[PDB]
Amino acid sequence: MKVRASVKKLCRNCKIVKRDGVIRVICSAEPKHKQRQG
Amino acid sequence: MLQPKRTKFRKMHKGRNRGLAQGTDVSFGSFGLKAVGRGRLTARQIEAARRAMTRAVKRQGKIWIRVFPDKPITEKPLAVRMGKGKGNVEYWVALIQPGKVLYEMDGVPEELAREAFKLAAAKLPIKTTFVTKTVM
Amino acid sequence: MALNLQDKQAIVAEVSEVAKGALSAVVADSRGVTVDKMTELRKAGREAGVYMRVVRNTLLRRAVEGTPFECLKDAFVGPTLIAYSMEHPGAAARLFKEFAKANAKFEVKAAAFEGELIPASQIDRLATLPT
Amino acid sequence: AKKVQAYVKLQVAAGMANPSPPVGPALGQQGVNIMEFCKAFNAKTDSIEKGLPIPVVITVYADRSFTFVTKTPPAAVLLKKAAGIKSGSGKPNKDKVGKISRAQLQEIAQTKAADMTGADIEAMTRSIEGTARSMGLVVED
Amino acid sequence: FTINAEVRKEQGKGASRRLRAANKFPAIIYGGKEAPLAIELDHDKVMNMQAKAEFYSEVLTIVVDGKEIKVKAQDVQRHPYKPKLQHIDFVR
RNA sequence: AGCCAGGAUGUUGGCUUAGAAGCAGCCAUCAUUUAAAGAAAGCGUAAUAGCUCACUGGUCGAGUCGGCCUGCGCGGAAGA
Ligand SMILES: [Mg+2]
Ligand SMILES: [Mg+2]
Ligand SMILES: [Mg+2]
Ligand SMILES: [Mg+2]
Ligand SMILES: [Mg+2]
Ligand SMILES: [Mg+2]
Ligand SMILES: [Mg+2]
Ligand SMILES: [Mg+2]
Ligand SMILES: [Mg+2]
Ligand SMILES: [Mg+2]
Ligand SMILES: [Mg+2]
Ligand SMILES: [Mg+2]
Ligand SMILES: [Mg+2]
Ligand SMILES: [Mg+2]
Ligand SMILES: [Mg+2]
Repeated sequence: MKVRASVKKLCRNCKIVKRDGVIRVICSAEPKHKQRQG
Repeated sequence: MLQPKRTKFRKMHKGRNRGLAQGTDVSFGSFGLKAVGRGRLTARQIEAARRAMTRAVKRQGKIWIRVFPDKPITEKPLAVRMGKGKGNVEYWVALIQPGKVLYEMDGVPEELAREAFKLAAAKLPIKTTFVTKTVM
Repeated sequence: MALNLQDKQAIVAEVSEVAKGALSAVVADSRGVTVDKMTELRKAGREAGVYMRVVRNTLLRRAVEGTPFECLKDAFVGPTLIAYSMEHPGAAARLFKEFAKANAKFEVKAAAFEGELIPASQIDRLATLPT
Repeated sequence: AKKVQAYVKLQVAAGMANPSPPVGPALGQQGVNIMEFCKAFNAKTDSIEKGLPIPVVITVYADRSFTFVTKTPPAAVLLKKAAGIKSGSGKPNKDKVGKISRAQLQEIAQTKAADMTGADIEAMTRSIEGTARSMGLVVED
Repeated sequence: FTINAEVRKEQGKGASRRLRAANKFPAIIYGGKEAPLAIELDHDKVMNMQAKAEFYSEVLTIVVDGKEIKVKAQDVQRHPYKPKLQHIDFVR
C-alpha cells in the first residue's frame, strides 16, 4: 500500500475505513488503490 | 511571466499587506476564484495557476486575470552580509487581501468550472474559494 | 422518481383506459429478451397503434390503488410480476392468447398465463373468442 | 429457439468473398472453417447486390456447418449512394456536413420492413429518417 | 416575498457588529418625501431569499411594527469572502 | 437498500475502405416497439462478442443519498 498524507477515493469500488485511528482506503478491484494514512 | 513593462522606480518598500480586498465582485466572467486567505502571489504562481486552468478547460471558454504583480521583491545573494545597499529585484508579486477575485471564467459548465479552479487553487499559496456572478 | 402529481397522472391515465376497455392479459418475463419485446408489443402495432398501454406496474398499492375504483378482483393478482395489458378496439380481442402463444416462441416464462377478467375466471387457455 | 451458443454479427462488404485482413480469425475462431464464408456466403449475396455490406446469424453447432438467416444492410452505408457524400460524420453541429428530406428516407425506410420492427410505417419512418440526423444531416422536414 | 423586520435603536460600529454576530443584519428603507427608516432583520431568511432572481427586481413588502412597506432592493453589501450579507439598501 | 427480471432488429453505419462495430478520435447524439433503454457512465476486445450501470418492472417495505455555514477533534507529525 501507499502511505500518502492525502488518501482519496480513486476508483468506484474504493472504500474509506477508519481502523485503529488511521484512515485507510480499501479497494476490491485494484489492490494498487489500497492506501493508508492522511 | 507577468511583469510591468517599465516602471517609475526599480525598488519598492516592503509595506504591509493589510485590510480587505477591493476587487470583490465577479465583474467580467460568470465564475471566479476568490481569495479567502491573505498573502502575496508571485509572477510564476499566476502563470502556473493559469496554465493549470487553461489546459483543464481546453481551447474553449474565456479566462481573465484580475490580479497583476506591479510590486518588485528584492533578494540579497547567498554569503552576503547585512547592509551595503538594498538588494536586487528577483521576482514580482501581487499583494492579495481577503476577498480579492484572482481569476474569472466564462463560457463553460458549472460542473467543469469547479474542477478547473481546483487545479489552479492547488498551485497557489493562498486559500481560495469558488464564487458565481450574482445579478446585483 | 417525480412527484405525486406525475405518479397520479400515470395511474389516472390507466384508470381511464379501463373505462373504455374490456379484456386483459398478464405477462411476466422472468427471463425475457428485447427480441421478444417486439412481438407481444409489435402485435399492438398490428392491431392499430400506440394506445395499447401494457402498463406493467402491478405493485401492491400502485395499480392496485386504481383497482378499488375499477375491477376489484385484480387485487389478488398483485402477488408476483404482472402487466395489465388493457385493450381498446374489438370486444375480447386476440391479444389474450398471443401472450400464451409467444411464451412457447422463445420467452422462457409468462406469469403462468393466469389471465385477467371477462367472466371473472382464472388460468384458462381460451381459443373461444370473437374473430 | 435456442439461446446464446456462439452467434456473432460480423463481416465487411458482402462482395468481398473470403476476408482475411478484414475479418479472418473471427469467423474461423470456432470449429467452423474459413472456406464456409465464401461458397455459402455469396449464395444469398448475389441475389440483392455486391459492394454492399450485409449481416447474417452464425449459430454454430457440433455438426460441421451452421444454420443461418440473413437480415438487412445498416443505415449510413445505405446513406452513401442514397445520401450523396461518401463521408458521413466529422463536425455536424459545428459545421453541417449534408442534408436529406423526409420523402426519400420515409420511402427507403419501409423497404427493410422484413427485418425492421415497429407498428406503423410512419413509426419506423422517423427512425430510419433519424439515422440521417446523426450523420451531420439535419433532416429537412 | 414578505419579511418581518424590527426597528433599530442602537446604530454604529459596536451595535452593527453585535447584531451581525447574532444571526441578523442591519438594513435601511428610504424613498419619497418621508424620512429614512433603519431596519434590523434576520440573516437566514434573506440569505435564502436572494438565491431567486426575482429578489433583485420585484417588489418586496417588509413588515415593520404592523405596517407593510413596499420596497425594491437597490444596493447590497456582501461579506468580502464568506457567503453572507452585511447590509441592504431598500429603495421605496 | 437489497432480491430472480428486462435493459433491441438493421449500427461490419458513413469515416483516412487496415479497423474502429454503444464506448481512440470525429461530431450527430436517431426515432420507433413501449413497463422501460443513452445509438450509451464504466469494464472487456486487433475490432466484435460479452459483463455492468443508467432506467423501468415486480417483491421486503421505511425515511434517506448528497453541498455550503460552522463548535470541538483525527492524520500530515523523524535526532541525537
Ligand atoms: Mg510518510
Ligand atoms: Mg513515501
Ligand atoms: Mg492493527
Ligand atoms: Mg505591459
Ligand atoms: Mg503605512
Ligand atoms: Mg485600495
Ligand atoms: Mg473600485
Ligand atoms: Mg451619526
Ligand atoms: Mg470598535
Ligand atoms: Mg422621491
Ligand atoms: Mg477546531
Ligand atoms: Mg508524532
Ligand atoms: Mg517531525
Ligand atoms: Mg517525520
Ligand atoms: Mg518514526
